[PDB]
Amino acid sequence: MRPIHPGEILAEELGFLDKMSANQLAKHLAIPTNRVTAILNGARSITADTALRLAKFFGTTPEFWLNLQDAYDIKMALKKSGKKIEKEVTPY
Amino acid sequence: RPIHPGEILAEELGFLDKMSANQLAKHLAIPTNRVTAILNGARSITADTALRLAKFFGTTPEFWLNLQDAYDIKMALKKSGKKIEKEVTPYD
Amino acid sequence: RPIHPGEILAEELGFLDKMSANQLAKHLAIPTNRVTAILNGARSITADTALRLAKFFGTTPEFWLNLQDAYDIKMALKKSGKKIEKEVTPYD
Amino acid sequence: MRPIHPGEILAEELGFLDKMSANQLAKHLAIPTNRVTAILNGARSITADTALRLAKFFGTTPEFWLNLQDAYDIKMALKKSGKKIEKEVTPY
Repeated sequence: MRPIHPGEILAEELGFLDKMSANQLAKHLAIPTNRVTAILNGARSITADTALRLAKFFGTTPEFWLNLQDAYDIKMALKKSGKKIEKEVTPY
Repeated sequence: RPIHPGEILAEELGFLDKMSANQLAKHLAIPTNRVTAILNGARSITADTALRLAKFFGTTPEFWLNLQDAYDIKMALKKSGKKIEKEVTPYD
Repeated sequence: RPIHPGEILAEELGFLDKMSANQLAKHLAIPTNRVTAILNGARSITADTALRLAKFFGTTPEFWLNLQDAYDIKMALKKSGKKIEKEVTPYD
Repeated sequence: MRPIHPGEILAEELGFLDKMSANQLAKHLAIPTNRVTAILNGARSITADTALRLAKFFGTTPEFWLNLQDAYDIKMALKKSGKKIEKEVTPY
């Protein structure tokens, strides 16, 4: 399957919560609206700090959010270098 | 206890006829400086690195990224844990 | 720094929807008491356990036994390191 | 390949070193002759303490000797429970 940026999933969640805006979330998380918008647009990653804030707000684990980022990063890395890694890296 | 993934990598390397960072860097096809930085816990493991470690050590890429996440979370908690607990309003 | 393999196992478990020792014990088909002891660093990982972890986590069994060995070596050095250095004559 | 008990390899090494006896090695390592004999006969395992002593005497790493034990343990575990583990353990 295609890479799913965490911002995609975050957007879906916001929508379910009475169509919560980027500004609303930013205030709830106490972070710049720019940071939320960037994540929603897939222009920035979820850091550990953001994961902790999201976890506290949504009542999830921070691991959940970082694993979403990992999944996306892995798929992006596979698209960019997957084949080259198969040819380069010695299977021990 | 915050364990950097580089610490685990170092332990595993010790069982491969005491493999050096330079030798591992060759197997993974990445700069020696990147491997050394990771071993010293001065640099994080990216998805690209995780994929190469997975191929080399016969693991999943998630196994390594998970260790990085766990470390990142503990460092973030140490730095901003109390701040986040105070600033963030649980949606509930 | 002596890292018990149970510490690494615990970190990895945190990313599987916060899996409990009992749940993992079911997946590995071993007693919960054995998993708990390992997590608490009160019991060593045997080859049998290493094989089940390898299957479950998608790693090699050596990956886990290596971590156990590294821990065992450091504990042995702490306990008898100076004694061994004094008592043992290098063949050379 | 069949399981190779470390004692088998130890025996071969002793033979090369002017047909060194169990007693001779035991004195060199400062351990009971019984312990050496038991290892040679495949009746006892190489512990971390023994690995450290062997490493100092033969000029190897302790990891080398423990990895020999691991290899043997894994193959023995596969013979005893390999099939059952394949049927029991959930591949995650």
